[PDB]
Amino acid sequence: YVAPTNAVESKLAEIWERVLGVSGIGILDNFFQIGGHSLKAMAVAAQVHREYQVELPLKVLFAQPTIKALAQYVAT
Repeated sequence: YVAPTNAVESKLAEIWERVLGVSGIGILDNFFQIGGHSLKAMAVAAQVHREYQVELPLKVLFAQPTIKALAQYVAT
């Protein structure tokens, strides 16, 4: 992961490492690649709700639980 593909993933990238407690993370990763519970990725979806007023529910975080799929759920 030397860079995201859109600032949408740029934000979900920061949130991802913060709420998930990681440092870097890739793009189409998997919120359950090495964490615990789902309250974390959800926190990320909340990062999408504050950063944007986009509808990103938990079921959407489950249908597309990653940075590219999330930033894409928002970014597009």
